[PDB]
Amino acid sequence: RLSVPGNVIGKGGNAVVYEDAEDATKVLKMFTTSQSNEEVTSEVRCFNQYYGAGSAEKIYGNNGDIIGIRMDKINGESLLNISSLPAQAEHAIYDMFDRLEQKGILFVDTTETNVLYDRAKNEFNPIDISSYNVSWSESQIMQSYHGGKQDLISVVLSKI
Ligand SMILES: Nc1ncnc2c1ncn2[C@@H]1O[C@H](COP(=O)(O)OP(=O)(O)NP(=O)(O)O)[C@@H](O)[C@H]1O
Ligand SMILES: [Mg+2]
Ligand SMILES: [Mg+2]
Ligand SMILES: [Mg+2]
Repeated sequence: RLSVPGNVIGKGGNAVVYEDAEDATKVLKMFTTSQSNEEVTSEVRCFNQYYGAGSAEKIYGNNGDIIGIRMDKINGESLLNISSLPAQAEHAIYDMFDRLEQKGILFVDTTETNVLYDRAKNEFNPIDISSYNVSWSESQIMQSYHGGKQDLISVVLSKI
């Protein structure tokens, strides 16, 4: 088939992520479990909203089914593996939420495996981005968003 995999970077319960062997700035997130079209579309849309146009695009099979996402390789080390951070990292995690929120994103999955720390730049970058939205009452979303944001901040601050 068309997309060419490099090394496996990692995986989760939804996908295996390969380097794109044809573009060193990209990764191929290939779904191992069924995703709804809306799920994938929002994931891609959010990644582009935060990282800019052309940051993410869907990968299709020859039958027109969504089978994955080709997206920017995000720089940095997983917070899951970090056991020490500089005092400046506190300002870095704050800045990340500020940036998301300024793009209209209320980051849902605020787990330590979903952000990377770029130590040279002192930047945290989110990997998989989805947003709370009204379709969840407003008051419930705010509580749930608050909880996640403060949890992730706690993870960071405790390494300082
Ligand atoms: N755009 C990216 N750039 C660099 N690494 C990535 C990128 N996307 C995913 N990864 C890596 O691939 C691993 C797995 O990604 P992913 O499929 O999103 O599973 P997960 O979110 O960590 N676990 P799960 O909650 O079960 O889906 C991550 O831990 C990252 O290391
Ligand atoms: Mg078809
Ligand atoms: Mg740990
Ligand atoms: Mg993920």
